[PDB]
Parts: sequence; structure tokens; C-alpha cells
Amino acid sequence: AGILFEDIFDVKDIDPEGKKFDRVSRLHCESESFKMDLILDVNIQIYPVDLGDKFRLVIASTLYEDGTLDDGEYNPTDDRPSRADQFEYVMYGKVYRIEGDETSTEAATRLSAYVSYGGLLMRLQGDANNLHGFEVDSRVYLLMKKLAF
Amino acid sequence: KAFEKKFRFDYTNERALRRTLQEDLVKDVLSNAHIQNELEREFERMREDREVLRVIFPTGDSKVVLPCNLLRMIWNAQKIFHINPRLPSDLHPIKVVEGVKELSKKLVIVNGDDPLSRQAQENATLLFNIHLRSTLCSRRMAEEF
Amino acid sequence: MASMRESDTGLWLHNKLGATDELWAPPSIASLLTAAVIDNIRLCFHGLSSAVKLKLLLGTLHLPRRTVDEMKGALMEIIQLASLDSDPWVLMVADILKSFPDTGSLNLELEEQNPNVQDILGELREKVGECE
Amino acid sequence: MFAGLQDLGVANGEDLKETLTNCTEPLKAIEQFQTENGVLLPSLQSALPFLDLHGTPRLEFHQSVFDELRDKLLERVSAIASEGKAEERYKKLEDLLEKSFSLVKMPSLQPVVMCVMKHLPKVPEKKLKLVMADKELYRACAVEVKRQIWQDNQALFGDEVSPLLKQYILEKESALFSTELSVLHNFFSPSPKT
Amino acid sequence: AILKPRPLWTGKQIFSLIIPGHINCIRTHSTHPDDEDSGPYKHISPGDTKVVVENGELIMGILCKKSLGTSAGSLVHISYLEMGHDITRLFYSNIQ
Amino acid sequence: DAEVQQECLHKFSTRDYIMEPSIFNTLKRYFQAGGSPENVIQLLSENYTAVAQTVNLLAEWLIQTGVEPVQVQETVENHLKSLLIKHFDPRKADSIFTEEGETPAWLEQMIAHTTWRDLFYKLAEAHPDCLMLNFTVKLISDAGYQGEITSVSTACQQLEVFSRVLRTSLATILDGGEENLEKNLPEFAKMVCHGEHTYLFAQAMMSVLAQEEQGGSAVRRIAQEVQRFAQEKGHDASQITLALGTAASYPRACQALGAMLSKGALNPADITVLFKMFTSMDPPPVELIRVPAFLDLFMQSLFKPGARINQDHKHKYIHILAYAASVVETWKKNKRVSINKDELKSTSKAVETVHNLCCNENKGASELVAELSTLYQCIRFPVVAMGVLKWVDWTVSEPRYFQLQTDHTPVHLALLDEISTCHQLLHPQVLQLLVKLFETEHSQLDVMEQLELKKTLLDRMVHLLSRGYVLPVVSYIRKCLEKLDTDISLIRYFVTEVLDVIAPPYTSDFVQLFLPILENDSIAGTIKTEGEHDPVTEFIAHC
Repeated sequence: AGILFEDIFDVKDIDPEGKKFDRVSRLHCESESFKMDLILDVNIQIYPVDLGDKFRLVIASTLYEDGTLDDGEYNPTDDRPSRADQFEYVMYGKVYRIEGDETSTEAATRLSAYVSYGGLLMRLQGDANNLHGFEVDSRVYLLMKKLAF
Repeated sequence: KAFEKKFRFDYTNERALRRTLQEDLVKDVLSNAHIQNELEREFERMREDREVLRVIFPTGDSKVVLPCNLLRMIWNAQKIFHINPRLPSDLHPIKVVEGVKELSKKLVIVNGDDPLSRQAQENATLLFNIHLRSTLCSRRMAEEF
Repeated sequence: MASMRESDTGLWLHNKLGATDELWAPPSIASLLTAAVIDNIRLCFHGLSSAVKLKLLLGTLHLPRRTVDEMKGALMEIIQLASLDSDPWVLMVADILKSFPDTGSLNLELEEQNPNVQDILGELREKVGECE
Repeated sequence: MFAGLQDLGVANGEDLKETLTNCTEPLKAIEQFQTENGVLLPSLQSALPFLDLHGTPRLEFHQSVFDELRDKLLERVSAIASEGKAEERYKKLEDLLEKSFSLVKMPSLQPVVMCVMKHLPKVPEKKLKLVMADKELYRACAVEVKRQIWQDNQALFGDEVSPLLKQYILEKESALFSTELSVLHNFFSPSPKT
Repeated sequence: AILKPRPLWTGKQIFSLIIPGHINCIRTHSTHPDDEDSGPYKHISPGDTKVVVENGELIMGILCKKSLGTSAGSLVHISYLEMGHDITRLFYSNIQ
Repeated sequence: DAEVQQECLHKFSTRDYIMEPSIFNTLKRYFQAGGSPENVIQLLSENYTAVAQTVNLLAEWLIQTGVEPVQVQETVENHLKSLLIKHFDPRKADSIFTEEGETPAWLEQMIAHTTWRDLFYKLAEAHPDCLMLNFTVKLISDAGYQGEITSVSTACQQLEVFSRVLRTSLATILDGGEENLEKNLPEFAKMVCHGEHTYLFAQAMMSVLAQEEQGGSAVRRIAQEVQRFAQEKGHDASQITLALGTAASYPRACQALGAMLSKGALNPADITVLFKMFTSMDPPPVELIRVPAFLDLFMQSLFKPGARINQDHKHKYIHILAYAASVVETWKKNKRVSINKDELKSTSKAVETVHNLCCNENKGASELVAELSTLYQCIRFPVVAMGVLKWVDWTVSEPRYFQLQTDHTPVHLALLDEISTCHQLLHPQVLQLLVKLFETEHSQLDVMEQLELKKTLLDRMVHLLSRGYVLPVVSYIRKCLEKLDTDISLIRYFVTEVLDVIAPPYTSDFVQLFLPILENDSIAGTIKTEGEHDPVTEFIAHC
């Protein structure tokens, strides 16, 4: 499998500081079940979104269901089954920072995973239970798909 | 107070030791009195170096020029050896202290065993040794790096 | 999503909702209500203590609208089964919540052989009439 | 160790033994002595069963209560030495001293007597004379009591001073006859202040 | 960095190949607000400032003369200190 | 019996063994063993101490010297409490109570005090399994001290008693007015909101009573106080309140408001949704969005300095606020009849102008005064005036504002006077802001500017008194004078101006609150001056 995290998000806000870049838009989203905050940079030119939209976000370690753990090089001539066939927006990046409310005595209840998709940043802030597949300096796929419900 | 809380590495609290060190090491650093004495001597030498620094550097200018960028080397080691700074590590603090002490022997500017030569060598690398001991502390190697 | 048996379901409910100090139903109840547990409550509701019933009924409202939409019939069943408990608290709460899955609102009926409600409503209404 | 208790009415071990010697049933008399004559508080009587239950006898907390009341008395009188009207409170301390001069002979309450004597600026002369008669009472007395004692005791004052004079002579003759034959260190070398 | 609906790379992704070896460097852009480091979004810059390079990969930030120029601690300086001089020469040529 | 006699003799050798609690048992065992008691007597001769009698003797010594006997008894009892906690064992207590089988009178003495009852409560909590603790609890309940037993959580678990307590508390609240509601609110709210079930039932009955349009405002205020208290405790039930109302016909609005109140922030998406639906031909119930928490968050967003809001949705925000505040609806039997939207264009323009003035912190106060005509024109609406006072509240809440404030009698206080004049309901908020300013003791400015600011605040609160808001202002002055946190010159000038502006006759409450004000020597020895018009002498003579 390799599904590090899966949930349903709705776009609660678009970039509040203004459009710093024309093609890239900042999104502040909330969860539905686990109630965790999300900040994401998206290529708004090719995948336009607006306020009030909902989408399924499935962070996955690999696109292959059998979990063969590909190296991470571009090989378009690959006929193996992939998760991207059932998702509209796919990004590939690496997680570079993990925060938390860690104390010197007891553990952390909230975590914050920072991932960079080659420049486009995403921060997933939530309770520590739902964020366990995130280990710093590891590759991650985004795999979000809009919902019509 | 901040200096003491950042460079003491107290061996009294057990929960913090479990959080930062493996179980095979926390019992060793909790039961052995020799290790605690070594740690206290290390902190005292750090305090003496702090006094020396405050004497040499008035106006509180903490920017200095030194040969080796210790923080960048620590970062490089962290990225090379895949530290994962979230789980307790396997590094006895006495290993850090002994390593720093033996490293200070090798970095020589004045070569010789004469007391005059010894004093000159100690003076030549004084600032770098102070910086190295303030960077490779027992607590920092277990709580920050 | 395993089928948790009646004694096992009661043990699970009295362990997760057994915090008497937590008279407030924790937000975790939103994730503590699934299809299997609600389905299996049909037999373990007899052995639940009154505090457990009150906590579960108060947490039943802290659910997503889509979850309520997809889990209607089981929740109607649990409401009708809660309407047959010794504590009138559960009876009244289930009676009002029977309309929650249908329209999203809470029913409003009082003074129906409820002496404390009768006294409270009468005295507060007459006092408000005195100090209108 | 328990002399002088009989004067104030608090029976000591001597009379306790003399009574239990010719009593067939010590239990009832002991109970009435510890309850009526002792702490006449229903709270302590209700506490007694619990302290029996723990296995720690009534001995330990009775001793702790006695010691803490002794400490509270001494600390309270220490505060008293600097609060209230000076003359009236001094006379009250004198009254406490004349009451406790019967119990001065029992060491478990002797520190109370010595503390009161220390606090009082001028101890009555008869009490000072009786204290001077015993060595332990004299040594236990503070510097104020010693000052009050020495003002009228010529021979005692001279005898107390004499060992210090002998020590001064010994150290002077050790300095005059010292092997350090150096110019910088002689008999008169230290400054007068030193 | 993007696979669907069309495979598109990013300038930072391509520049990560130019950076030699495994170089770790942190700089700040010329137009970096000072108050940004105070509140939230410290590690996720809205203005794409705070250049960060880990393992010789440009994670985030916009490069200017503050990080590629003739200043102490610049990217070329870290390249010369960590790698040799031949590697730095290749770095210059590849960038150009 | 050699071992028994030897162990008994060794026990007797311990310092003061005679007052053992088993000395009866030990001596009975010794007598059974055949040991003659003369050795015991001889050993206890030197082995006795009056650790029970001379304690009392020192007690009367302290009493004679001047110490209170009550304090001595309290110290003795506290030491007994501590030594009993550190020397308690329950199981053997159960054994001895099974041996006895009767109700102990010494246990009655044990319970007779409050501290020892608290010790019993602690023991019962620590050792629930033990029998004597439950027996003591039931004895306490039978003796009439069941109230001292833990009842904060017991009240929640009881239906009818809690219902009667709620009924009596609310009846007393409505009897004594807001002054008594402020007193009865803490305990009643804590009892209701400590248990979630109690909170739900209480909110249900308050909502049911508030259904009546006649006098339901008080019931709705009670429900709002209860829900605010519940939210302040970390328990969120706003979605429950929305489900209580008529939000079924508008699920979108209910979901939006629930999310907004749950996360406690202002998001453009839900506000856009609400603007779209409310501006449409079928607006939802306006009363649903009239929750004080939402409006407080909205004022935090658009008035507090440092808060940034979307400029592209600012018009939608203003329209939502105007509809929630100024647009009126008629309801008969909970049925929507007509909608008055007159206060929608001018009101929204005023809101926009006031928000632009307040959130433009770079502009100086002089520029704001330069538009005083428009400021006064817009400040005449209740929501806008309250928002202005809130903006001033955060703006002056910064301690450095007084350093940047270069007027003895600034314009902010004039706006406060305008707020007090404009609306009567805003008087408590003006009073709270003035109390916050006056209680703010400054250690970073000269005392002279503090004195000027306090004199100006006294003028403002005199104005508050003049407009009918007398009782709280007079009570606050009385409290300040009896607390010595105000300069005597300030009090003298305040009272002089009060008696200068006001004229007889005076109500019973006013004279009852003001006679002790003159009773203080700090006013009698200062304001009383030789003149034809002496306010203190006049007020004394007229009463």
C-alpha cells in the first residue's frame, strides 16, 4: 500500500497575503474527520481551484500498489498500475522538517510535517497520531483529486 | 540561568535521559559517580572559558573568525549518517568528553614539550578550544544535535 | 472494523468512555462512532451505566453531516433502542434526537409528565411574566 | 532527669513508680493519667486508635507533639522578646522563668528555661545564684546570662578570665621563641589591628 | 515535481542538479521581511525567501547575489570550502 | 514464657513505653505470662515522660504569656492531622471495627471538626476499598454533614435536586436584577457546565422558555451566559445550539457557523457562503447569526490593530455585519413576516469608513480628528459605536500608547463620552474600559501625566454618572477610595465636580452610596472649605 496519510479537505481560504506569484497559489484547508490544518502551494494555472472546493488528499510513499519502491527517476514508459490513474493532481517531493509540541519530559501530541515539491511548499499540521509515516528526508507523493459530491 | 540550563546536562531527571538517550546508557550515566564528576568538571571548565571570553570580548560581540565551521560540519554529519533527530541516540556523554579532550591534543600550533612551548601552544589555540568545547558539549550532543 | 461482541463492546465502551472525570464528551468521540460499534450496541446497551449512555448520546451529535447521511438507519435503530432505558435522561435525549438524522434539528417537546421540567418551566415563565 | 516536676503538680517517674508499686491495676490509673491529666482534647483521643492501627505507638507522636510544642513555645517567646510592651512583657517572661525554675532540672524542658533566661535582660538574683551553683546550667546559659552573672561575681569572673590570659602568655612565649628568624616576621611585625 | 495533468519540472529542481556534492547552506533573500521570522510560517516562507539547501538540493528560496555573489558564507564559498577547486570551477561553468 | 517476658521487658526499656496504645494489651500479656510487675514499675520509673501533660502545661504557659488558646488548639490539631495521615493503616482498622461492632463515640469526636472531615474525604478517595471510610461517609451523611461531602460532581449526577437548584438560582437572579445575576452566575454556571448532560438539559429548557416572544430576552441572555461559560471551560457545543434552533431549513448556514465557531476564526469561504445565501431572496433566520461570540470575533477581525482581512471580501464582511446588526425582521409565532432593510446602505458605508479609520494605524490621531464630523455621524449607530469602543480598547491596551499619546485630555476620551451619550446599553462597556484604564498603574511614565490622565478619566466617569449610569460609577469610586489606590486630590476633585454638576432631589440608593463617601476623612478634611456654597455641607444638611 504505502498510504502515509489520507483524508478529505475543503479549501477554507486562498492566499491571504495576496498573489505573490501568478501561477502558484497558496491554499489554507481544513480537514473533516481528523481536523488538521493544511497549507499548500499549487500550480493554479493548470489545476485551477476556488474557495469552497473539497478534495481527497492521499499522501502516499509510492504510486504502485504493490509497493515496489521505485528509485525516483522519470521513466514515462511504464505500464504498471499506478494510483495517479484515479487522481487529477500529482506532485512528488521530499519531506524536510518535522515539528511538534515536544517537551523535555513527555512526548508530543501535535506534529507538523513540512514537505517541498521542488519549490512548492506544504505544511500538514495535526495530531501526532495521524502523522507517523513522515520521516525527514524521504520522498512523498501528493495525489489530490477534487470532489463533486 | 540560561547558560546553566543550556550547558549543564543534569543527570538527575530520568525521563529526559530516556527521551534523549537509549536505556543501556541512562542507567550507566545514572549509577556511575565517575561520569557525573567528569560532567561537573566539564561544566566548570566551560564556566571558566565563559569568564575568559567575557574578559577578552567586551561590548558583547559574539561574531568571531575561526578555522573550522563546527555547526556546518555537524549539519553535514547529520545529513550523511541519517540521524533522524527524533529517537534516542547511542552516544555516551563520556565518549564526547574524551573525544574533545583527545582532539585538543592533536591541534597543535607550537610544537614542543617545554613549559614555555606548552604555554604558547595553549595560548595560540585558546579561542578555538573554547569554541570547540562550547559547541561539542555533552548536553548539546544529546539535546540538539 | 471488527465485529465487537456484546460483552466486548460493553468493555470497550466502558474503557473509552469510562472517564468519570471527563463529564464532557471528548472530541475523540467523533472518531469513536463507527458502523460496527453502533450496530453492536444493540445488545450491550443494557449493561452500560447511565453516565456512559449520557456521554454516548451527547457525542452522537458531534458527527459530520456526510457521516450522519451515510449512517442513518443504524442511528435510528440505536435511538429507538436507547428509548427503552430505565433513565428518563436517555429517553428524552433519544426522543429529541430522533429528528436529528432527518433534518439536522432537535425536537422541542417538554412538560410531558416531567415534574422537574414542569416546575422549572412554570416558575420561570411566571417569574418572567412578573418581571417582563 | 525528671527532678522538680513534683513542685508544679506534674507527677514525675519517681512518684509514678511509688504509686504503681502499691497499685494492683495500673491500667486504669495510667489511662486516667494520660487522658485527664494529659492532653484533654477529644481530637487526640480520636486520633489514638488510628495511630495504634498503623503500628506506630502513641509514644512517637506524643514525643513529636511535645517537642513541637516546646519549639513553638521557644520561637513564640523569641518573637515576644521584640513585640508588645517592653516592661509588661519582660515581667511576663520573668513570671515564666519563675514558674519554669522548678522544671529547669529536667532536661527535656531545660532548653525552655535556658532560652527564657537568655531572652530576659535581667534574671532575678536568686535564680542567677542557683544557676551558678551548677556547672551544666551555667554553661548552657547564653552570653546575656553570663554577663548578668559576672557583674557581681569577682572570683568567678577572674577564674573565667584566667585561662585566656594563660593562653595569651603561651602564644606570646611561642612567638618570642620561634625559629623563623626573619626580618619581615618578628615579635612586633603584625600591625596592631591584626 | 508535477506528474499530472502534465509533467512539469521546476527551476529549483533543475538547479539542484547544478549544485555539487551534498552542500548544506542557509541564506536569506535580498527582499526578506524581518518580521516573517518572528510569527508563524517561519519555515514556510510566503515570499519564497530563506534559501535552504540540504544534501546539495535547493529545497526553497530565491537565489540572488546574497547567496551566489562574492560574500562570506555564499553558496560558492561553501562549495569551495567543502568540495575542492575543480568541483567549484565546474559549478561556475554549469551555472553560467 | 521466656521469650514473651524478654520481649515485653525489652519493649519497656524504650523511652516512654508506658503510653503505648497496646500497653493495655502488652501488660495483659505480661500478666498472663506470669511476670511480676515490679520490674516493669522500676524500669518505667526512669522511663516516663509527661509528653501528654507538660504539652498542656506549655499550652497554659502560652495562654498566660498572651497567646490565644484557639491558635494553640489549632496548631495541636493540625499536627495531629499530619501525624495521623503519615501513620494511617486501613485494613487493621477494619479488623478492629469488626472486633468492636459498635458506632464509636470517639469517631463522633473524630468527625466533629472540619479539618478531620476533610482528612476523611482524602482517605476515602485514597483507599476506596476500605470499609470504615464508607461507614464514616454514611455516618457523616446521617449526622447532617453530607453537604461538606463532595457534591460538585454529585450535583451533576442528580436530576431533580440539580433542577430545583437551577430553578431557585434563576428565580433569585430575576428577582435581584443584573446586580444579583452577576453574583449568582458563577456558582450556577459552574454547576450547570461542569457536567455536559446538565449543560444540555439546561440549554434545552432555556431555549424552550425563550420560544415565547414575551420576555424571552432574559431567558436568551441566560442561555448565552451559560454557553459562554461552557466555551470558556474548553467545552464546545455551538453546533448543538445551532441544532436546537431552526437551522434545519438552512443546513449550509448551520455547517458554516458551526465550523467558524469551532475553529474560532474568520474565514473567507464561510463568510462568502453566508453572504451569498443571506443576500439572496430567502435569507436564513438572522437571529441564528446573532450569537455574541461570532460578532466578537468579527469585531476582533475588523477593529483590532494588527488584524489583516481580505480586501477582496471586505465588502462581503461589511454586508454580513450590517445584515446581522441593522437589518430587522418581524416574527409572529416564530414565522417570518417582513424584513426592514433601511439601515443597509448608509449603515454599511459608515461601517466601511469606520473600519478604514480604525485599521489604518499608520495614520495619526490628528487625521482621525480631522474627520470628526463623519466620525460623529457614523458613531451614532450601536454596532458601529461598540466597534469603535472596542478598537479604542485594543489601541490603548498597548502600554506604549500613552507614551505616543501627547494630550492631557485626548480625543479618545471624548469619543468615550460620545459613546456614553449615544446609547444606554453601552454604558457597562464604557465603564469597563474606564476601569481598565484607571487600574492600569504605570511605572514607565512621569507621575504628572498619570495624574492628568486619571483626572480626565474622572471627568469621563462623571459624565457616565450624569447620563444616569450612577450606581456602578459611585460603587467603583467608593471601592477605590476604600482601597487607597487613588490620590486624595483626585478623589477630592472628583467629588467636588460631582456635587457641582448634580442637583437635589436624590434617590435613596444614591444617598445611601454617597453618605459613606463623605464619611471618609480623606474627603471631610479636604473638600470642606469656608464658602457660601460648600457641597459637602450642603449634601449633609439636605439629607
